[PDB]
This record gives sequence, structure tokens and C-alpha cells, in this order.
Amino acid sequence: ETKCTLKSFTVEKGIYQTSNFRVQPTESIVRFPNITNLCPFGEVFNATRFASVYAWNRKRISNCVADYSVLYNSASFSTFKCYGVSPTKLNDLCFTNVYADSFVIRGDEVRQIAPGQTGKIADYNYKLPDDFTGCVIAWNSNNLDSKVGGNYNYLYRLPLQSYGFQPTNGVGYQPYRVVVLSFELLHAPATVCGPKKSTNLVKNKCVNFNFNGLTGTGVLTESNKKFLPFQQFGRDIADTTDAVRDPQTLEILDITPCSFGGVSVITPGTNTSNQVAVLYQDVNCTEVPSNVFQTRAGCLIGAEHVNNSYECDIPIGAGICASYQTQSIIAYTMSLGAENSVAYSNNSIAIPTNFTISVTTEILPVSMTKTSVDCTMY
Amino acid sequence: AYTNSFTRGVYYPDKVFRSSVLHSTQDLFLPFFSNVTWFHANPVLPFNDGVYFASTEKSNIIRGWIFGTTLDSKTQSLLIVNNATNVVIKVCEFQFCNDPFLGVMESEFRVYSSANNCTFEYVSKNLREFVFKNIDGYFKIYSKHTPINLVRDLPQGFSALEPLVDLPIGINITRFQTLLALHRSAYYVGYLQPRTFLLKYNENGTITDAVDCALDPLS
Amino acid sequence: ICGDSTECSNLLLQYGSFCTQLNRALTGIAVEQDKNTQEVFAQVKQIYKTPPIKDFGGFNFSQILPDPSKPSKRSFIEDLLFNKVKFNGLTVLPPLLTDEMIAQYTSALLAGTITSGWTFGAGAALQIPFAMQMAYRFNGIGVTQNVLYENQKLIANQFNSAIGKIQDSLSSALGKLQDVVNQNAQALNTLVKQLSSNFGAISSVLNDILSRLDPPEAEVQIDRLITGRLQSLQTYVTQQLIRAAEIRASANLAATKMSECVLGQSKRVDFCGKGYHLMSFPQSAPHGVVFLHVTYVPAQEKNFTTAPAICHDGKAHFPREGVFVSNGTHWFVTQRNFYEPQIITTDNTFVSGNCDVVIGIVNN
Amino acid sequence: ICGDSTECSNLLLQYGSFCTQLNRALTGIAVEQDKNTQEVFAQVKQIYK
Amino acid sequence: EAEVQIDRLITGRLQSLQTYVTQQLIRAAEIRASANLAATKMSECVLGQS
Amino acid sequence: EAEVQIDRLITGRLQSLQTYVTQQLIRAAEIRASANLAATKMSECVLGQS
Ligand SMILES: *[C@@H]1O[C@H](CO)[C@@H](O[C@@H]2O[C@H](CO)[C@@H](O)[C@H](O)[C@H]2NC(C)=O)[C@H](O)[C@H]1NC(C)=O
Ligand SMILES: *[C@@H]1O[C@H](CO)[C@@H](O[C@@H]2O[C@H](CO)[C@@H](O)[C@H](O)[C@H]2NC(C)=O)[C@H](O)[C@H]1NC(C)=O
Ligand SMILES: *[C@@H]1O[C@H](CO)[C@@H](O[C@@H]2O[C@H](CO)[C@@H](O)[C@H](O)[C@H]2NC(C)=O)[C@H](O)[C@H]1NC(C)=O
Ligand SMILES: *[C@@H]1O[C@H](CO)[C@@H](O[C@@H]2O[C@H](CO)[C@@H](O)[C@H](O)[C@H]2NC(C)=O)[C@H](O)[C@H]1NC(C)=O
Ligand SMILES: *[C@@H]1O[C@H](CO)[C@@H](O[C@@H]2O[C@H](CO)[C@@H](O)[C@H](O)[C@H]2NC(C)=O)[C@H](O)[C@H]1NC(C)=O
Ligand SMILES: *[C@@H]1O[C@H](CO)[C@@H](O[C@@H]2O[C@H](CO)[C@@H](O)[C@H](O)[C@H]2NC(C)=O)[C@H](O)[C@H]1NC(C)=O
Ligand SMILES: *[C@@H]1O[C@H](CO)[C@@H](O)[C@H](O)[C@H]1NC(C)=O
Ligand SMILES: *[C@@H]1O[C@H](CO)[C@@H](O)[C@H](O)[C@H]1NC(C)=O
Ligand SMILES: *[C@@H]1O[C@H](CO)[C@@H](O)[C@H](O)[C@H]1NC(C)=O
Ligand SMILES: *[C@@H]1O[C@H](CO)[C@@H](O)[C@H](O)[C@H]1NC(C)=O
Ligand SMILES: *[C@@H]1O[C@H](CO)[C@@H](O)[C@H](O)[C@H]1NC(C)=O
Ligand SMILES: *[C@@H]1O[C@H](CO)[C@@H](O)[C@H](O)[C@H]1NC(C)=O
Ligand SMILES: *[C@@H]1O[C@H](CO)[C@@H](O)[C@H](O)[C@H]1NC(C)=O
Ligand SMILES: *[C@@H]1O[C@H](CO)[C@@H](O)[C@H](O)[C@H]1NC(C)=O
Ligand SMILES: *[C@@H]1O[C@H](CO)[C@@H](O)[C@H](O)[C@H]1NC(C)=O
Repeated sequence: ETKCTLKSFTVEKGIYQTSNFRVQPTESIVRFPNITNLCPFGEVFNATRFASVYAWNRKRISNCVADYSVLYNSASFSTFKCYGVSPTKLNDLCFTNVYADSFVIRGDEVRQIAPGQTGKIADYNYKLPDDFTGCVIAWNSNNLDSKVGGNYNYLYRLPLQSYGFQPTNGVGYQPYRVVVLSFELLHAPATVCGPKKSTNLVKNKCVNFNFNGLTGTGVLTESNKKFLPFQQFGRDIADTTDAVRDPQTLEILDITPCSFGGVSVITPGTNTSNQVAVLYQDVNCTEVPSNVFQTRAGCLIGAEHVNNSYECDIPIGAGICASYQTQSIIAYTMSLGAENSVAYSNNSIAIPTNFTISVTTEILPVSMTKTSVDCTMY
Repeated sequence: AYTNSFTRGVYYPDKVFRSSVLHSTQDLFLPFFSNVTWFHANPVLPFNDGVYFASTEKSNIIRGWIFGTTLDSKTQSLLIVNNATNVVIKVCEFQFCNDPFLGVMESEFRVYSSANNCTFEYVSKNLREFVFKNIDGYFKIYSKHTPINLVRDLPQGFSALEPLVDLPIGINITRFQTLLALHRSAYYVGYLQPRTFLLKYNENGTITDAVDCALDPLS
Repeated sequence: ICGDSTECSNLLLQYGSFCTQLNRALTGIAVEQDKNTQEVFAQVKQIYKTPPIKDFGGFNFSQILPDPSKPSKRSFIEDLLFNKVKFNGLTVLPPLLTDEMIAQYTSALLAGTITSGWTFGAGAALQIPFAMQMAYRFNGIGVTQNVLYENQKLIANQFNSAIGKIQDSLSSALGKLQDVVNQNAQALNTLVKQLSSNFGAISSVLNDILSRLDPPEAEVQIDRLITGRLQSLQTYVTQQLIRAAEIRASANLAATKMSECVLGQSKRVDFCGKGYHLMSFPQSAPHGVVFLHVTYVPAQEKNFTTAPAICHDGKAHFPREGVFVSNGTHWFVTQRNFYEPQIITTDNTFVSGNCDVVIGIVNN
Repeated sequence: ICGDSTECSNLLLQYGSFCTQLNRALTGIAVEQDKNTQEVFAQVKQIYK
Repeated sequence: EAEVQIDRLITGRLQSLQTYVTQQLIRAAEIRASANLAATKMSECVLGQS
Repeated sequence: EAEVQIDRLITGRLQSLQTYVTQQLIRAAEIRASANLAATKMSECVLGQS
């Protein structure tokens, strides 16, 4: 991995950052409120008489078990578009409140029920915001709403005109019934959502969790926060989820970040040996997966700790260096130099009787390569 | 009469715990050092954007509010009441007395004379603050009950208001009133504007202090 | 940028090698931080120790010499200085030299200078008594040695009383060290606070674009976040290069002051304090160094009248190393920085020419 | 960036603290220019004549 | 329809300002090294003999 | 539709080039400090005794 990081076949002595260690999470619990009432859509999608287009209805679906699969696969719908969220992932999310609006329009007016359109319907009958989130469903209803002689009971604002629906109308003039589901998320504690299956609960293992919508990874631990009846979870400055409340038992649990750091490789150079030592940076050396040695800089594997002290060779950190000496690899607290007491007294002096002439070199960069790039040709 | 709030009408903008973190928010608040009406003991007021509402007593003369646009039939309204039993939220089309109240035998409730088309029901000294707001068909109510060591004057201090209720009504509101228990045998009204505040959070997660960032240059 | 999610991580591969460059830059500036310290403090070969019985002519260095009963074996003034001044993909690497090692280096420099003068910075350390070293330093600023030896107790009392005031003024100023800490923390916080901006997307969470959104469209909302987060990371890495180039020049100046004020006596004006440089002492600080500069300042001046030369026997006499002065009626020679008048003789003057070309000659 | 318009300000609010950083950077530069001049010229205790 | 174009305008105008500020930062560090040389010259060539 | 694909290449390559030029400007300023120090050593160590 070091040879690959450097793009070479010979690595010289040093210490190289090679990747990023990381623990794996086991299991994938799923907490969700109890199971009761799968929502009876068979009232809004199964009504005997719909509502006009200029006074649409507005049903506020609420806490329930919603199964958008019976909708999505019913194959009876001529139009099923989802905007904020693709359809198959509806039975795996939870919101605060679903609204369902219902009305009846012509056949070729179903393309104005969408975010950002214009026309007599979207202008002033029913306007969808520009960041819509829900889904729009529509199906033909010629046999129910159109009657011989003209059904003049379905009006629209243009101040009011009436579709005269008749059974011998070409498609695109026959009545279509439309239902617009709009999922909203105010700031409550929870609400209706797909009924997966939910599961038990663990504590003290990297895990992949979902708490009624909150998807994450980490270790879960018993808390001692003083949450409030309105305070479920408590994020952290810089805005990361750190605590949750379990919906079923209503207890606060902290969410720690699975052990993760960096991995460095210490090598004496491939022209000396192919042995290697490995530093897991600021990781406690008991959770890494011979010589395991704990440092203020992390856990070191593959070097032995000696009691001598040499001049620093390969710098590990916090006063620790490594060398290939003691044939193998080892660690130690580098030495600053040899000790020396000067024979100081108040009437003693040292005077030199000889000298040496010394010549030493000093090297300095003056210049670098002059390069130009044509910005356009690049 | 009119009076001066000092630092009053701060509510938790939402759930989500929190500790020592001078967190900054933009919302509808009651500005610091404001001009709050004074009422003694009452009339139809406006709403226009939320309402602060305090009250002081040991008995219970303040027995809920009534809301809406017309406070009558032909359009829907809310009604929040409390007899000596407990709270009664209700949403019908009513016919409200132009001077509606309840007595204190102890027979009462000359409040309305109609309860048609009900679309929501529910049944079951002192300083009692309330913040009422109405956004996206939800009617939110924050509240707090502090004990004064006076009887009926607006004190000074800091006390954040915790959310109580949430009603998915859809109702339009433009006016509101009050309800009082007569004699047979003091309250204020602020309004809320879009301000920006700096809230100081304790280590338990409660708001202990705040800064209104549009009062003066120091703020 | 991605936070352990394979969808974002595959889109990121389309951006080439930006994230190998950013790491190369940060590694290059983390290695030079240890190079900065090595060149200020490892200016000795031996670790010198001071003698157990400490009689330095009346001078008292006890507040700047190491203290064994203290933390990390620091001096008393090195403690006042150390008392005055878990995320996603972000780590802090420890420095190669601990604080104990740097306090060891400064105590070796300080025991070398108290005990050998400037000889250990040129070769082997040669001991000399401390007052004779002080007399050499007085010679280096142009005062004679008898002025030190006749004022030894006063000069030592002034030095002790002036070291006693550093300790008060600090115990009761390290803003240049505080500012570099503050700047780095303010930048690291701005980096994390950007992980919660949309940059024109539906949310700031990948589990919200990935949850409520297919795998073929999310590719437009994830790219919006990738571009913003890359921009923010690269801004962080540019401003660190520009801040490290400034810390580097400060450490290069500190390394020159350690050579020229601690292992020598400087003649450069206002380079090692204000006054005439006598000597300097180093002390370690959290991410830097404090120099204590000891200088000579002249005081209590009088006026006299002067002449450039003296005429006598038709000759013009000039002082060998002083100035001719007059107390009103008599003519003496002093040295120029300290008043000490002498009789004008043929031992402290020299002759050149006759006394009609100089302007200002006096007869004496 | 925006400049008067209001459709621009709400869109730019989505970028975080990019503009706060730039103003800090430019203010540091301007405070350094006065210290440059103080260090070159105010090297004297008294105003001598 | 307009938000799409306004975001392109914003991106370009923010890139221009970052280029400007980064170059002012690099150009001020060059002026500081020059004022530092001037301070040393004023100390050592005007207040003394070198 | 060539235009929409060409614009992403233009955007990426412009940013590449700008990163190269900024890091050359920061490195030339380090080379200039070295060359000023070498000029000062040439004057003070070769043309005199220090
Ligand atoms: C959902 O079901 C669980 C059990 O599956 C209910 O938990 C019970 O709660 C009562 C508290 O009133 C305990 O006395 C029971 O022992 C619990 N049962 C188990 C098996 O733990 C839970 O109350 C149900 N949800 C609601 C809202 O009632
Ligand atoms: C509305 O109610 C009808 C009748 O209960 C449902 O129609 C059923 O659809 C399924 C699947 O297409 C068929 O297998 C059944 O035969 C249908 N019912 C009858 C009586 O034949 C319809 O699914 C309901 N609509 C919705 C949206 O749930
Ligand atoms: C050098 O100065 C120090 C003062 O900092 C002297 O040490 C203190 O002297 C006072 C006065 O007698 C005592 O109360 C303290 O206990 C001393 N020790 C401390 C403060 O650590 C020290 O005696 C002086 N050295 C000489 C040789 O006189
Ligand atoms: C040196 O002599 C001069 C000449 O008198 C003194 O300077 C004068 O001092 C008086 C009183 O302080 C002032 O009023 C004059 O303005 C000064 N300048 C003149 C007269 O030109 C000076 O005090 C003497 N210096 C010392 C150290 O004694
Ligand atoms: C200048 O200094 C001389 C010192 O040489 C003074 O003259 C001597 O003063 C002492 C004491 O007043 C006498 O004992 C000597 O006899 C004097 N002459 C000599 C040759 O020593 C002189 O008074 C001083 N002048 C002024 C103005 O202070
Ligand atoms: C300094 O001494 C010389 C010699 O003693 C003086 O020169 C004499 O000056 C007088 C008066 O001007 C003349 O009459 C003599 O002819 C000069 N002799 C010579 C050899 O030059 C000189 O004037 C004295 N200077 C002062 C200021 O008194
Ligand atoms: C590298 O290898 C060459 C030849 O194999 C050898 O001469 C040289 O000493 C080696 N270098 C080191 C540092 O061992
Ligand atoms: C690693 O964990 C063990 C178990 O709690 C602990 O004793 C040890 O001190 C930890 N490592 C460090 C460096 O503290
Ligand atoms: C190093 O010396 C210490 C002295 O306290 C001793 O306890 C330890 O066993 C020694 N280590 C080795 C590897 O011998
Ligand atoms: C509140 O406003 C009214 C409006 O006329 C004014 O008379 C009164 O003085 C104001 N009160 C305060 C405390 O400013
Ligand atoms: C209190 O008032 C409500 C309002 O309808 C009523 O339902 C309730 O019965 C009253 N309490 C009693 C004890 O009657
Ligand atoms: C509301 O009440 C009035 C009168 O009682 C009635 O005419 C009307 O139909 C009611 N509303 C609805 C939706 O039934
Ligand atoms: C509230 O009143 C306004 C009057 O401008 C009206 O347009 C609006 O539709 C009403 N609210 C609802 C939910 O109908
Ligand atoms: C609440 O806060 C107080 C003071 O901030 C603290 O002493 C206490 O431990 C906290 N928790 C409680 C009271 O449960
Ligand atoms: C000094 O100036 C005075 C004027 O007061 C003059 O008489 C004298 O000749 C001058 N002497 C010198 C040496 O310049």
C-alpha cells in the first residue's frame, strides 16, 4: 500500500500516510412506533363523488401506517409522478403530516399539476409550490363522471365555467380524477411513515441505525442528558446528530463516532529490508483489529520498545522515534545530546593553547524554472 | 394604560436539545423593551402576527381566549375555555356574544349561543405567560407559569416559554378576545415581529439569557 | 466531503486528484513546523548543567533556572507563561519535541551562557567567573572594566531588582502567541460549520438525498454538495499556506536572535533590546520563545564644554580614546559614555601637526 | 455579488460563511498597513527640534 | 427559470472575488517583508553606525 | 448538447489551472526570501568579515 501510494517500487526511509483505518458496523436495528391502522386510503381513492377543481378538497392524513406500495403497484393509475422523493422509497420514510388534495379536471390538464407550470388551472385554480415534495396521482374516470347530455356540475375558474362532459368525447376531453399527496415536515417529534418491521436494540457496538427517519452509523450508549418533554435529540455545534431518543422506551442515547484515524507505515527502506511497522494514529491499541506498544501518538505494531536513547532517526511523535537497529525495528525516546558539567568556580579560567582552521559549506537556492502556460490551449 | 416589557416573551424555537451555545435565530419575537397595552377588570383585539399575553392573579378570572376572523357564524373560529373543571378546546362555527363571559350557584357560560359544524373537539400571586402563533394551518401555543411575589403588576426578569400544544386546524385568524369570570356572590397584549436573537443555552439545555440584536449598537 | 457513503465517493473520482494535492500541501506544512522548532532550540551539542553551589558574583538567576519540584522541570517564569496562554476527517498531529525536551534545551543554553560566556557557541565551553564575563561585556560597549568592578554590588542589585519586575508584570502580554492559536481555531471551526450548508440542494445530509431520492437523479443534488465542499476545503488549504509562510519568517528571526543575542553580544542597534546590549536569556513558551534582554542605559548627564584638540608647545594633541572636557576652569579627558576625568598627559593623547589648522583648539 | 436585487441575496445565503471569511481577510490586511507605518516611523520617544 | 441563471452569475462573481482576495493576501506579505527591512534600516543606519 | 458537456470540462480545467498558479505564487515568494538571504551573505561574508 505504501508502494502504491508513492507510485514506486523502492521506498526510502520515512513515514508515510497510506490510508484511513475504520471499524465496521454490525447489524442494522430499526426502531419504529407500534403497528396499528395501515391507513384507509380507500376513502380518498375510493370516493363516490369527487370535488370540483376550483374548490379542491383537503384531507389531512395523520398518525397511521401508510403503505404507498398498494398505490404504487396498482397499475390502475395513468399518472404517478413523485417529485421530492422517488416512489419506491416512500415505504421507508417518516414525516409529520401528509395532506391529500382531490379534484377533477380534463384529460390534458394533468400536465399543469406539477411544480412550475402555467395555464388556467395552475394559474388560478390550484397552484403547487416550486419545491414540492409529494407525489401526483391521476386516473381516467370517464364512466363515472361523464353523463349523456353533459355533466354540467364540474366547474372551474377562468368567473366560473363548467366542463360539459359527455361520454362520446375524445381522450383529453374526458374527466380525470387527481389526488395530490404532499408530505410535509414541520418540527414535531414524529408521525406517520412506512411500516418496515423494526427490531430490538443493542449498545456499545458500531452499528447501522435508523430511528424513525434518522439514518446513521455509530456506537450507541446510555445517556445522562436532561432532555425535555419537547426535546428529543440534541445536536452539536457544527450541526451533527449526537443524541437520539428511542421512540418505544423514550430514553436518550448518545451517538459516538466509530473509531477512525489514519494508518502510517514505517520502513527502513526497501534497499535495507522489507520489514515494516504500522502506526494507528491516536487509536487505543486494544481496538486495532508480537509487539504492540502504546504511544501518545497512537498504537505501534511491529517494533519493540527499548530503554536506551539514541539520536532521532524516524520521527514518530511526542518524543518517540524509531530505527532499524536491534536486525529489526524499535522505538525509544530520542536523546538531545551528551551531558556536560562545566567546571565553574569563581577564580578558574580555561584558555586555549592551539587552534584549528575549519571549512564548511552552506547551500542556498537562488532561482527556479521559468514556465509559461497558454491558458487557452490548455 | 401602557407598560414596558423588559426581557419577556422568549420561547424555544423548536425541539432539539442543546447546551452552552450562544445560538443565533431568526423568528417572530416580542422585541425587548416594548410598548405593551394594559387592561384592567374586554374588547376585540387584532392578531396580525402572533401574540404575547401575560396575566396575574390568585383566583382565576382569566378563563381562556377566543380567536378567529369574525367571531361568529358564516366563518369558522377556535374557542379555548376552562371552567372549574379543566380546559376545553373546540373548533366549530359559533354565535358569540358581543360581550361573552362566564359567571360564578356558580352557573356560567353566556359565551356563545351556537356550536354548529364542529370540526375539532377536545375535553378532559401567579404570572401566566402565553405566546400564540399560527403558521401553515398549525396553531402553536407556548406557555410558562412563573410565581410572582406581587399580586397584579408586570415584573422584571428572564423566563423562556416551553411549547404546549399544536393544532392542525387550517383556520384563518384576524381577531381574538378574552374571557372572564364575573362577580355575582390585569392583563397585557404584545405583538410579535420578525427579529434576530442570540440565545444563551445552559448545560442542561435551557435558555438562561438572550440578546436582541436590533436594540442598540452594543447589541 | 462524503462521510463514508459509496454513492458520493464514486462521483468524487470524477474530479481527478484534487484530494491528493490537498493532503500533500498539508503534509508539507506539518513537517516544516517541526523544522521550525529544531532550528530555534537545538543550537547546542552538549546538554550543559549548572554547578550545585551557585555564586555568580551577587547575580541571582533563581527565577529562570529550572525548578525540580515544578511540572516538566520548568523554571519559575516558564510556568507563568504556560498558564497565561473528535470530528469528521480532521485530526491533530503531535509535535516531535515534547515541552519537556524544549525546556531541557533552554536550560542547556542558559547554563552554557551563565558559565562560559560566548565561548560555547564557537567551540568547546571554557569557564570564566561571572563578573569577569560581565567586565568583558562592558568592554564590548565601550566602558572600562574598573567601572564594573567598582560598582559590582550596585549593578548586581539593579539586575536582581529588574528580574523581579518581569515576574510581577507577567504574573499580574502574550497576545502574539494567543493570536496564532485563535486564528487556527477560527479557521477550523469555519471548516466544520460548512458541512451544514446546501449550496443549492434540497438538504445538507446525504442520507436525505439518498433516502428520499432514486439513484439516477440524486446525481444532480450530490454534485451540488461536492462542489461546495471541495471549494471550502481548498480555501482552508490556501489560507494555511499563507499563514504558515508568515510563521516561518518569525521562526527564522527567532533563530537569528538566539544566535546573535544569546550566544553572542550584538552591536546592531535595537536588535537585542533598547539600550546597549549586554546579554540575553531564552525562555520557552507554548508555541514560541521569550527573550529576556539585559542592556545598559546611561543616566544622569551633565554638560561640560569641549574642544577638539589641545595646543601645547606649538603642537596639536588629540585624545587617544576619549573626549577633552572642562569643568569651568580645568581640562580633563574622559571616556565618552561614563564620566571619569583624568589629567591630560602624553600617555592618553597623541600629536599630529601644528595648532593653526584645527578650528576650536584651546591652549592648555 | 447580488447588488440591490433581493432574489440574489436569498440564493447567496445558501453558501454559508464565504463572505464573512473574505471580509475578515481584507480587514486583517488593512490593520497590518498601519502597523507597517508605525514600525518604520514612530521610532522616537520625543519630537526633537 | 431565473434561479438557474442567477446561480451561474453568483458562482462566477464569487470566484472573481476569491481570486482578488487571495492575491491581495499574497501581495501584502511582500509589502510587510519590505517594511520590516525598512524598520531595520531605520534602526541600524539612522540611529547608529553600521 | 455539446455545449452542456463542454462547460463542465471548462469548469474543471479552469480550477486546475488556478490551483497551479496560486501554488506557484506561494513558492516563488519562498524562493525570493532565500535569494535575498544569499545576497546578504554574499555581501557580508565574501566581501567582508562578519
Ligand atoms: C406497543 O407494544 C408494546 C409491547 O409490544 C407495549 O409495551 C407495553 O407497555 C406497557 C406499559 O403500559 C407495559 O406494561 C407492557 O409490559 C409492555 N409490553 C411489553 C411486551 O414490553 C406498548 O405499550 C405498545 N404501545 C403503546 C402505545 O401502547
Ligand atoms: C378501492 O376499492 C376497490 C374495491 O375494494 C379496490 O379494488 C380492488 O383492486 C384489487 C387490485 O387491483 C383487485 O384485486 C380487487 O378485485 C379490487 N376489488 C374488487 C371488489 O374487485 C381498489 O384497490 C381500492 N383502491 C385503492 C386505491 O385502494
Ligand atoms: C534569589 O532570589 C530569590 C527570590 O526570588 C530568593 O529566594 C526567596 O527568598 C525569600 C526571602 O528570604 C524566601 O522567603 C523564599 O523562600 C526564597 N525562595 C523562593 C521564593 O523560592 C533567593 O534566596 C535568592 N538567592 C540568593 C542566593 O540570595
Ligand atoms: C545643559 O545646559 C543647557 C543650557 O542652559 C540646559 O538647557 C536649558 O535648560 C533650561 C532649564 O532647564 C531651559 O529653560 C532652557 O530652555 C534650556 N536650553 C537652552 C538654555 O538652550 C540644560 O539643562 C543643561 N543640561 C544638563 C544635563 O544640565
Ligand atoms: C574643577 O575641578 C578641579 C579639580 O581638579 C577643582 O580644583 C580643585 O578643587 C579642590 C577642591 O575645591 C581644591 O582642593 C584644589 O586645590 C583645586 N585645584 C586643583 C588643581 O586640584 C575646581 O574647583 C573645579 N572647578 C569647578 C568650577 O568646579
Ligand atoms: C594660545 O597660545 C599662543 C602661544 O602662547 C598664543 O599666540 C600668541 O598670541 C598673542 C596674542 O594674539 C600674540 O601676540 C603672539 O604673537 C602669539 N604667539 C604665537 C607664537 O603665536 C595664542 O594667541 C593663544 N590663543 C589664545 C586664544 O589665547
Ligand atoms: C542501496 O543499494 C545499493 C546497491 O544495492 C547500495 O550500494 C547502497 O548502499 C544501498 N543504500 C542503502 C542506504 O543501503
Ligand atoms: C484503552 O482502553 C483501556 C480500557 O479502558 C484503558 O485502560 C486504556 O487506558 C486506554 N488507553 C489509553 C491510552 O488510555
Ligand atoms: C526499562 O526500565 C524500567 C525501569 O523502571 C524497567 O521497569 C523496564 O522493565 C525496562 N524495560 C525493559 C524492556 O527492560
Ligand atoms: C406607547 O405608544 C403610545 C402611542 O401613542 C404612546 O402614547 C406611549 O407613550 C407609548 N409608551 C411607551 C412606554 O413608549
Ligand atoms: C366544562 O365545560 C365544558 C364545555 O363544553 C363541558 O363540556 C363540561 O361538561 C363542563 N364541566 C362540567 C362539570 O359540566
Ligand atoms: C355548516 O352549517 C350550515 C348550517 O348548519 C350548513 O348549511 C352547512 O352545510 C354546514 N357545512 C357543511 C360542510 O355541511
Ligand atoms: C385566509 O384569508 C385570505 C384572505 O386574503 C384568503 O385568501 C385565504 O384563502 C384564507 N385562508 C385559507 C386557508 O383559505
Ligand atoms: C441543571 O443545571 C444545574 C446548574 O446549571 C446543575 O447544577 C444541575 O446538575 C443540572 N441538572 C439537573 C438539575 O438535573
Ligand atoms: C562658535 O560660535 C561662536 C559664536 O558664538 C564663534 O565666536 C566661535 O568662533 C565658534 N567656534 C567654533 C569652533 O566654531
